[PDB]
Amino acid sequence: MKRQNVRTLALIVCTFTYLLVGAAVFDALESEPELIERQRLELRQQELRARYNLSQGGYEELERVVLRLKPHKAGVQWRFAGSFYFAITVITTIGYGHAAPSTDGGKVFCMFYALLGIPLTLVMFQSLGERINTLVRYLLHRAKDVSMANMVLIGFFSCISTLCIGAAAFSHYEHWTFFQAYYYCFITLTTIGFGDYVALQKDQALQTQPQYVAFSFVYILTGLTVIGAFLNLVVLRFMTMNAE
Amino acid sequence: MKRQNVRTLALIVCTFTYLLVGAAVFDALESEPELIERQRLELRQQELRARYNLSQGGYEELERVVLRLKPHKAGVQWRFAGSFYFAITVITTIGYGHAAPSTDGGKVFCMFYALLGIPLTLVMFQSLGERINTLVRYLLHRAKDVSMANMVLIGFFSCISTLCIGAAAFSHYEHWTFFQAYYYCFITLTTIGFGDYVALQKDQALQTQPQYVAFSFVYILTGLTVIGAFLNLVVLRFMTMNAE
Ligand SMILES: CC(C)CCC[C@@H](C)[C@H]1CC[C@H]2[C@@H]3CC=C4C[C@@H](OC(=O)CCC(=O)O)CC[C@]4(C)[C@H]3CC[C@]12C
Ligand SMILES: CC(C)CCC[C@@H](C)[C@H]1CC[C@H]2[C@@H]3CC=C4C[C@@H](OC(=O)CCC(=O)O)CC[C@]4(C)[C@H]3CC[C@]12C
Ligand SMILES: CC(C)CCC[C@@H](C)[C@H]1CC[C@H]2[C@@H]3CC=C4C[C@@H](OC(=O)CCC(=O)O)CC[C@]4(C)[C@H]3CC[C@]12C
Ligand SMILES: CC(C)CCC[C@@H](C)[C@H]1CC[C@H]2[C@@H]3CC=C4C[C@@H](OC(=O)CCC(=O)O)CC[C@]4(C)[C@H]3CC[C@]12C
Ligand SMILES: [K+]
Ligand SMILES: [K+]
Ligand SMILES: [K+]
Repeated sequence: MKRQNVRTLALIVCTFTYLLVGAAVFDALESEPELIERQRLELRQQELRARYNLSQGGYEELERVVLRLKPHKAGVQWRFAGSFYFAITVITTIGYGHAAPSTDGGKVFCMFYALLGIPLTLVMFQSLGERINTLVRYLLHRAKDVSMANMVLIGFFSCISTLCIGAAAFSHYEHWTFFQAYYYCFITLTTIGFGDYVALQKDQALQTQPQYVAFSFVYILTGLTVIGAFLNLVVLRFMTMNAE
Repeated sequence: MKRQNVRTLALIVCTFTYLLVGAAVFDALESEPELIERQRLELRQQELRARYNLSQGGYEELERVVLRLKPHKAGVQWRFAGSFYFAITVITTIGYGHAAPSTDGGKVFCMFYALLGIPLTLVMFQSLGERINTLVRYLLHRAKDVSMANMVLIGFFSCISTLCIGAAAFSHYEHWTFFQAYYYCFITLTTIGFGDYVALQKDQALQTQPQYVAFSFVYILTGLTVIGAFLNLVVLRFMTMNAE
């Protein structure tokens, strides 16, 4: 049929238009502040290097050392709590990359672990999302017909709710501002996970605050379920339509 | 029906067993080398600090400067080529996070850009994956019936092929070893994207090698399509089954 091919080319051309707009806007927003801050740091580098009479080779070596110690500033991060947090970020595909396997054996196992883990996790969050959509239909009917205008509204406000209570929690535990914590929540639950903000890294929380570690694992696995129950409603309505 | 609830609880219990096994294996693999390397770097820190008679406060300030210059070692990364690469890593949800929005305005726009972009990209890769699955069915029939034992085999070897030719390309352009380039390919195309290995960062490639930038964008968007056409075959067979 022609319809599927027209829809495919409409989606490809739309996606490349969306990328060219995104690239233009991010460049217009960020490429000047980047140059300003780079000039400022290139100045402060020479200021401190002169202030401590540091040889260029010595600065190069100190840079290499600091850039290798950058992750170990988190304290120990490979331990059972932190290995569970890593496994979460692998199979959910968040992948912050603050912890990443250092040995070749850890890399090979990480590859097989993701290989079997990601399908299984997609099938879990699909099944559980469809269960909670059915529950929402049932309870909304008991409160009365039900229509997409109600289901999508309840899904949308359930997402906005889980973002707000995530930002409220993390801006209290991590002392980020509310906007920073809300950004971290959004970037985690879409599974983008840049890793510029990462929870559990301060104050040895991975071995010191089991209640907060538990909260963060439950929040990640719950918010991903609510987002999955929203994509299950709003996107799988359209994606499988080629099979029609 | 009971079946959907039994399947949901079987998937939840399976996922938590899979996490507890993953956490145990990663801890057993990595938590000793971490402590060894941390001891080695804590030694080398004091060695160089003494070798350059560096005050502890001066070391703290040099550490702060180096840790802020760490990304700007990539040269300019917010420019049109690098903003297109960023937009790719946002809407595909790879999110390496080597570039991440520095201003609050770039963060707000990044949030709305992901919000509209990720559904659209899932629907694109679904539609295009189902088209190439239909093409594989058609051509395999022309080469003759067709069965899942053939379709899944061809999908699997198409994935292994795109990983091998990705590793072969990147281990040549980036001078990573083959295993490192294969790891980077696998971690990109599953969209985990830790960001410990990232392409295009060396030698100002973003403004110096348009042919290699083009290759990398085409490889990312093609390999994601082939992986999408594989999940479309092997997982959407099972995920929607709750709707049965
Ligand atoms: C998560 C919330 C906040 C946003 C959700 C957005 C998506 C549900 C939208 C964004 C872009 C939309 C797509 C944009 C373009 C098209 C092509 C359109 O097909 C045609 O125009 C051709 C039809 C034919 O030839 O038969 C079908 C709907 C579809 C897939 C849309 C389906 C719904 C999408 C994925
Ligand atoms: C969503 C429903 C159906 C289940 C919810 C289960 C959670 C309440 C469980 C699942 C995994 C558990 C975690 C698994 C491992 C750990 C590590 C454990 O030890 C440490 O954090 C100290 C460091 C170390 O032990 O090496 C503390 C409890 C904690 C966070 C657990 C807290 C409770 C969690 C989050
Ligand atoms: C990408 C390649 C290399 C690996 C693909 C793996 C998946 C296709 C597998 C991994 C785990 C599997 C799931 C493991 C357990 C179950 C529960 C099973 O349901 C029951 O056991 C209960 C049935 C009922 O109560 O009716 C249905 C299949 C399912 C979803 C499986 C579907 C197929 C999955 C997702
Ligand atoms: C998959 C099929 C259907 C379409 C394939 C399209 C590609 C061949 C296009 C899409 C976007 C293009 C890129 C968009 C932007 C740029 C930046 C441009 O400029 C630079 O890299 C220099 C830096 C600067 O311009 O600021 C060089 C070409 C390049 C990599 C383009 C190369 C060709 C690309 C990858
Ligand atoms: K990611
Ligand atoms: K990352
Ligand atoms: K992802």
